[PDB]
Order: sequence, then C-alpha cells, then structure tokens
Amino acid sequence: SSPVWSEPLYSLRPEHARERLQDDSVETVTSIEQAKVEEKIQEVFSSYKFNHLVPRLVLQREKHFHYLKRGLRQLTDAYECLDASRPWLCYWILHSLELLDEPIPQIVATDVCQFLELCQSPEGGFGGGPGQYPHLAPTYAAVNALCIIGTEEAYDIINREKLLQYLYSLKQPDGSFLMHVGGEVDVRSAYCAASVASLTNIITPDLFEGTAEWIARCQNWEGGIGGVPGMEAHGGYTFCGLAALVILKRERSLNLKSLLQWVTSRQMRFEGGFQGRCNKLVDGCYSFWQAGLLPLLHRALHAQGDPALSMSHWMFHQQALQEYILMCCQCPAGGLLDKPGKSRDFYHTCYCLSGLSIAQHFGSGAMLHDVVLGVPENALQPTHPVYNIGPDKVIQATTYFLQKPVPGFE
Amino acid sequence: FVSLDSPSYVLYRDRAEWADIDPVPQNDGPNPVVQIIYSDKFRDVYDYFRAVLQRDERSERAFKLTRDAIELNAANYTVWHFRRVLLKSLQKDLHEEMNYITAIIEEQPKNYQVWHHRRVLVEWLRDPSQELEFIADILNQDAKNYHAWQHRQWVIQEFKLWDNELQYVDQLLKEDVRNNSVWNQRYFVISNTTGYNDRAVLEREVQYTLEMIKLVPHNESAWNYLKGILQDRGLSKYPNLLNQLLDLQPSHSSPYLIAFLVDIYEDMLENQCDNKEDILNKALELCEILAKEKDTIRKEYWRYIGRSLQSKHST
Ligand SMILES: Cc1ccccc1S(=O)(=O)N(CCN(Cc1cncn1C)c1ccc(C#N)cc1)CC1CCN(C(=O)OC(C)(C)C)CC1
Ligand SMILES: OC[C@H]1O[C@@](CO)(O[C@H]2O[C@H](CO)[C@@H](O)[C@H](O)[C@H]2O)[C@@H](O)[C@@H]1O
Ligand SMILES: [Zn+2]
Repeated sequence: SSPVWSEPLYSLRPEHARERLQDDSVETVTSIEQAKVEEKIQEVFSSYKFNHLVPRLVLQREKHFHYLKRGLRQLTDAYECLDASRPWLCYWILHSLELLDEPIPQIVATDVCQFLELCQSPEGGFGGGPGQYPHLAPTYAAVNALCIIGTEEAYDIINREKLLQYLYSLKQPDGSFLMHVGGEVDVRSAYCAASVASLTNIITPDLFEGTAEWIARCQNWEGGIGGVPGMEAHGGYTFCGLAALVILKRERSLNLKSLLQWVTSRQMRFEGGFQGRCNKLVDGCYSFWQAGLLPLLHRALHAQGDPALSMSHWMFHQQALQEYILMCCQCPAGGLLDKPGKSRDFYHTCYCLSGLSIAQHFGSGAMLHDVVLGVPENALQPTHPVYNIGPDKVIQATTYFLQKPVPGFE
Repeated sequence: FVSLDSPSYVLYRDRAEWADIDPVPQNDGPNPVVQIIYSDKFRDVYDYFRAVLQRDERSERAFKLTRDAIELNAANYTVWHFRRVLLKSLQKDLHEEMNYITAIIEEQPKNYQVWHHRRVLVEWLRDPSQELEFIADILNQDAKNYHAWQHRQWVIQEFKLWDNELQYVDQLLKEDVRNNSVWNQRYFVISNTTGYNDRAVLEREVQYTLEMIKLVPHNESAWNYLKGILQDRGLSKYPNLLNQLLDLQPSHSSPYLIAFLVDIYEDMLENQCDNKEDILNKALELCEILAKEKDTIRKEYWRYIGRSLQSKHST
C-alpha cells in the first residue's frame, strides 16, 4: 500500500486515458462539445498528480460554510431571478449546512421559520415568497427546510389541513398532479406531493389513486423516466418518479432492470460524474439526481429478495464520482458547481454535496460501509435518498407528524 | 407601450395614471432571510403588482404591468397566472398574445412558465398552425431543448399532426445522429403511428439502426434504440441479431456491443435456451471483461449482473 499522505486515484490511472471519447471520425455538435469538456477535465485531473505523489483530496468545508452562511441572510439584485424561489434558497442552504455538519444558530432557525410562515398560502402550500400563490416546488422546499430545522416551532408552521386540501386541488383524474393551480403537469409534481404528504402524515387512500400507474407510463424505451409519457429519459424526472414510487411502495410498477441499466449508463467513463440524459454533458448536480437512484434501486431490489445485491457498495463507481466532485466541482471561493468554468450557485452547492454524501455512505439492513475519499474530514453527514434531508430529520419529522390525525379523515 | 430598458421608461410610482392606487410593499418580516436587495426598478414594479393582485384589479393597466413584471422575473408563476386571468377577463386578442409569447420564449427558451403559457393559448385557440415551425426554430438553436420537445409531442398528439414528423426526425438525425432527443422522438412517432408490431416496420427500424451503428459505432443512442425496440418481446427472440453482432465483435469490440451481447445472453438464459451452461459461461466471461477492462466505470453493475446470472441459472 501507500503512505497515508498519498492516495492513488482512479481518474489518474494510466489506463484512464483509454476512456476518452472515440468519435469514430464523425464529428457532430454532440461529440465536439463532449470532447471540449474532456479536454478541460483532463487538465484538471492532471493538476492533482505530481508523478507518484498524489496528495489527498480536500473538501473545502470552511470556504463552503462561509458562502452558505452569507447567502442565508442576504443576496444582491443578481438573485432577482430567484424571487419566486426563496424557499428553495432556504432549503439548498440549510441542507448544505446540514451535510457539512455546521450548526444552525437558534436565532437563524427561528428567522427561517418566520419567513417560511410568510410564504405559506391561506389556501394551503407555500409560494416562492410572501404573498405569492402556492406551488408544489416551493412547498416541497419549505417542508424540507422546516424538517431540517426540526423544532416543534418549525413543524407546527405547517397548516396540514390546508396542505391536504391544496394537494387535492391539484390532483388530476389520470393520477398526475398540476405543479400549481392552472399550471403544468409533469412527474415533479407527483414527487413533491408524495414527499410533503408522507412527511406530514396527510396521505389518504384516494390522494394518490392512479399516481403510480401514471408514473410508470413515464418510464420510456431507454429505461429511465421522462417528464410526461412519451418524453426522453432524464435523471431529474427519473429521481422524481422512482422516489415517489418508493414513498407509495409501488416501485414494482416499473421495469427495474431497464431503469438500473439506464442509470448506471449515465455515469461518464472519463469524467466520473453523471450526465442527465444520454449523449449530454456531465453536470455536478446529477451527482444527486442520478446517483441517488442507486440507493433507491438497492432498497427496491432488496425488498424483492434479490440474492445478488452487494452488501457493501452502491451499483455505481463511488470513488469516481467523489473524484469528479472534489477535483472538478469546487469553487475555490467556496460553493460548488456544474463543471469547471461554470459559476457557483446554491443549487449546485446543495446537490454536489448531496451526491458526495451518497457516494461516501452505503447502508443496507445492519450493514454500513463508508468510502471517504481524501482526508477523513471530507466525510459528510448522511442524506436520505428519498427526501434528501438527513435520515435523522426524516425519522424525527415522521414520528412527530404520525402523532397527528390525517386532517378530516380516519 | 414602454419597455423596462427604454430611455423613456418611468417608474410606476411616478406615473400619473397609477396615482390612485397605493403600492403594496413585500413584508419579509422583522428579521429577513434570503433577502434579495432588489433594484429600484424591480421593487417598484413588484410593489404595484402586489397592489393590483391584492385588489384583484382586472384592468388594462394591470395587464400591461404584468409584461414588465415578467421581464423582471419570468419565473414568477404568480404573475403568469394573473396575466392569464386578465387575458380572459379583458377578452384580449389571443393571436397578439401568441406573438408576445413567441418573442418571450425565443429570449428565455428554458423556462417552464413560458412554455406552459403557450400551451394554454394554443388550447384556448384550438389553433396549432404555428407550432411545428416555431418549435423547429427553437430546436434549430438548441436541438436538445427538453421543453421544446415536450411541447412538440403535446401538439402532435393533441392535434394529430403525425404526417411529417418522421421526415423531421430523419433530418435532425442527419444533422447529429448522437442527438438522443431525436431518437426518442423517433420512438414516439413510430409507436403512435404504425407501431412496432408490424414486422416490416420493425425490420426497417432494425436495419436503419444497424446502419447508424456501423457509421458511428461508439454512438450510445443508436445502441440504446436498438435495445429499446427489441427488449419487450425479448432480445433472445431475434436469433439472427446475435450472429450478426458476434461477427462484428472481433473488429468492433466496443463496450456497447459487448454489453448488448450480455443482454442477449441474459434473455436467452431466461427462456430455456439450448446449451445453457455454454451461454452462462460466455455471459460471465463478458461480465468480467466489462468489469475489469472495457467498462470499468460500471464494475459494480457488471459484477452484480454476473452474480445475478449465477443466482438464476447455475443449476
Ligand atoms: C434538475 C431537474 C430535475 C427535475 C426536473 C427539472 C430539473 S431542471 O430542469 O434541470 N431544473 C434545474 C434548473 N437549473 C439549471 C441547471 C442546473 N444544472 C445545469 N443547469 C443549466 C438551475 C436551477 C437553479 C439554479 C440556481 N441557483 C441554477 C440552475 C429544475 C429545478 C427546479 C426546482 N427543482 C425541483 O423542484 O426539484 C424537485 C422537483 C425534485 C422537487 C430542482 C430542479
Ligand atoms: O424501459 C422499458 C420498460 O418501460 C415500460 C413502462 O414501465 O414501458 C415503456 O417502454 C416501452 C418500450 O420498451 C414503451 O412501449 C412504453 O410506452 C413505455 O412506457 C415497460 O413496459 C418496459 O418494459
Ligand atoms: Zn446542474
């Protein structure tokens, strides 16, 4: 083996060069763009190698922390484009802090609760800011943020009776949900609805009638899931679809074989990160949307008695994903990003870190097996692959709300 | 009337025709979080938007105001919803609104709200006549725009505009045969028109795909489509395909071809093939080659497949 101060990396093996794109001497826009990314990424990988000396990789926790802490209070007018997404900013930042094991001061926690209360609509659900109409996306974010805070004050913000009525007001006869009143339908809504309804204990027998079948119709010939039936398989919508089915305990509605083969194919042989769709570019946020499918698939297959499942690893290259995130997705100023050359944002900070945590931590039954690449301080807190908040927060919230009745229903 | 960037733009708080309504400030609370320090122009428009929203004022002035609010944040779905309430309430010319949404989408083609708004207009008008050409223009700028493809699928299905789509698919595959969105559209068109049960159609599709693979053998999309159109009947139901792939192996032993062979072997074993021990041995050998040499990024998957094969077919 090696001294503790050098750690060989998969992306730096000499044979790794064989993984560069083969364009068959037929150039199209797709291959040209892919080759450009690979060239940049090779330059990055090489910068971490000094012949046989390969220093341990470092997650720049303190830089990320300072960037997050600042964003939680105040933002310049450059963030006007997120004025209808403020609960997202709360969730992305709080979840990142949670992953980094950075405490949330009580005063900050109370202030977040107060703000999310202002975003809650009288009709149920939460909007993108105070006085905005409710929408399933900020509803999901707000509920998750409140669960990360996890105080009785936070839990009780949620108007559960109106929330359930709001979900009903979005439910379509074909099993699908609108994202908001008079809004668009795609598989995001099924996941948002299932996530908030299960956390807050407001699921009725009829709420999700037909929903599992509708999601299954979104799985396509590629094996992944599109936004609506007919559409191209996409890692974000696939995460939504499978996670919703896990909550509904209807994973078997899908062809799990074709799904598994599709998602594992989305890990890039050269970059080590994931792409969102076949023949598109690597992107740090798919470290979560794609890689998070593997723990979901593991649980699903394990529930079916699959005798071949690993007891130690997810079915993707955990080390390679960590290498891509740590070497390519960190902004030296703090924050994380899509790929080298892109600018940081809180969304990529959230999902790059979430994906890193999935890659570091395997658990199934009584078996736990960690693979933390780099210095030991790189270890993040675990994340729940369905909800993407800490598993401790999921248990605490679900336990709290299970003590309350389903609103107006027995 | 006047745009936000125009030299003669005036803040709503300064407009005489708005003097009768008081602006409504956003209350972020006494101790704000994720607080955006808005520009004066942004806050001014949104203070007046909150005012008209609160009063439910269905007016021409409110309608024009939504256009500015949208320019400032086109992801504000509340503004879009209100604009639609006004379109109906004021009986606005929907063809003019179509010209508007056309321009907006060109500017912001990755935004959910703008596409949804367009769909609502087309639904209200029951007029799909501009859609295929408009979408094709958007796709000419980004051939993989997910919103554009989704809207295209909706329009074709809702208004039954199938007649020319395979020709459109063929044109785009000529431009970039690696465009997975276009392979997906190919499946969409065929499954919804002739279907793949017509054995003549399936043969045409298998031939076409094999030709594309020959031209660009490391293009994953064509390989995935080949599997996609055969998998439900079962890869082992196509005995000639195995032979053909086996012939290409020595000269084109890509991970895509080798993976496809394993997929065939998996299905064969599932269907009581002849020479099961032999087929199992060959499949395990390929899984090892994939895991160790040809597709090492997926070592865990290929090891799983090898164990899965043994759990199902060892005897
Ligand atoms: C990933 C995804 C998953 C499912 C459906 C759509 C998408 S996405 O189209 O790529 N898009 C991300 C838009 N994106 C663009 C993007 C992300 N990666 C590359 N790009 C160009 C952003 C978003 C915020 C910020 C910030 N800050 C920067 C870029 C949408 C986001 C919208 C808000 N989200 C969301 O509601 O997620 C649920 C549905 C799982 C609850 C997270 C995804
Ligand atoms: O990935 C294939 C798998 O998906 C399902 C739905 O769960 O069907 C999808 O793919 C079919 C092509 O294989 C399409 O005909 C169908 O429309 C689509 O939903 C399963 O039936 C199939 O095994
Ligand atoms: Zn991204």
